[PDB]
Amino acid sequence: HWGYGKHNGPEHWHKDFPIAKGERQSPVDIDTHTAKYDPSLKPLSVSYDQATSLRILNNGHSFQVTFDDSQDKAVLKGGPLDGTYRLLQFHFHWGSLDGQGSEHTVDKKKYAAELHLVHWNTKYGDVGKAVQQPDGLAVLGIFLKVGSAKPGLQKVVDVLDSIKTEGKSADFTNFDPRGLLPESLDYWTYPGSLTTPPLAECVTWIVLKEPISVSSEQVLKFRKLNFNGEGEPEELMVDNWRPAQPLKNRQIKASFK
Ligand SMILES: C[C@]12CCc3c(ccc4cc(OS(N)(=O)=O)ccc34)[C@H]1CC[C@@H]2OS(N)(=O)=O
Ligand SMILES: [Zn+2]
Repeated sequence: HWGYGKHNGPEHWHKDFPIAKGERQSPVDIDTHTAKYDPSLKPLSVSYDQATSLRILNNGHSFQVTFDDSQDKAVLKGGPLDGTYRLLQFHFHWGSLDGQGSEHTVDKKKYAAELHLVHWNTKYGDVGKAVQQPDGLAVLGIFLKVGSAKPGLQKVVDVLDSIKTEGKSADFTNFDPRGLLPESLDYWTYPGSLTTPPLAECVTWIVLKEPISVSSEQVLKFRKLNFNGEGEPEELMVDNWRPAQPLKNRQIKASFK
């Protein structure tokens, strides 16, 4: 199956998932000089005070923290969105070196990692239905640069030892995702897709302008995770990012001048 290697990586995905060559694939390069300021865009509304994290999991291509989405506890609204979107999970993409790792780029600049907070539109009732809809998901994308440590990230970093290999999971309660947000909520937005298979074109992307800083010691801990399952040959989980895709007939809008 698919992965990020030489023989099963992103350039191969179209063979099993033909939508990989589709009209609204993600990620994309954000050209800051051709993005259009849109004054009709609302501020983002992020209501994460009641979030309930459940588990942390190595799924073989990333690690993810899952949330209880059986009620409107942690929701995203406003911005370009109509309706209420519930937080399902967050995960990261990162590189083998500090100069790469993000999926989106800004004027071709790559960041060391990218945080994705995945939300789904409650009018479709469950996330499985939402992924079949052009406005089913909203993913909030946050860039990571290497510099000062991010204290709100350390609890994630400290548990990664216990989910080193594919399929391992651990309890991960009482994590507050508000500790991961930058100071500003200025954003770009464009209609896009999931960046791993099934690559469905169901995502409103909201990409924040302001990156968060994390320390070299925090990101090095990401790079010690494993693609393989326990007892298999050891392949470090690095460079789990899809390269930028053609923008085609799409405009990127900015919430800020
Ligand atoms: C498990 C699923 C398929 C994949 C998937 C899902 C959710 C969020 C995802 C985020 C991803 O990453 S990203 N960079 O934000 O786009 C990549 C894949 C994602 C669910 C949605 C229901 C599918 O399950 S299913 N087909 O109904 O059985
Ligand atoms: Zn992602």
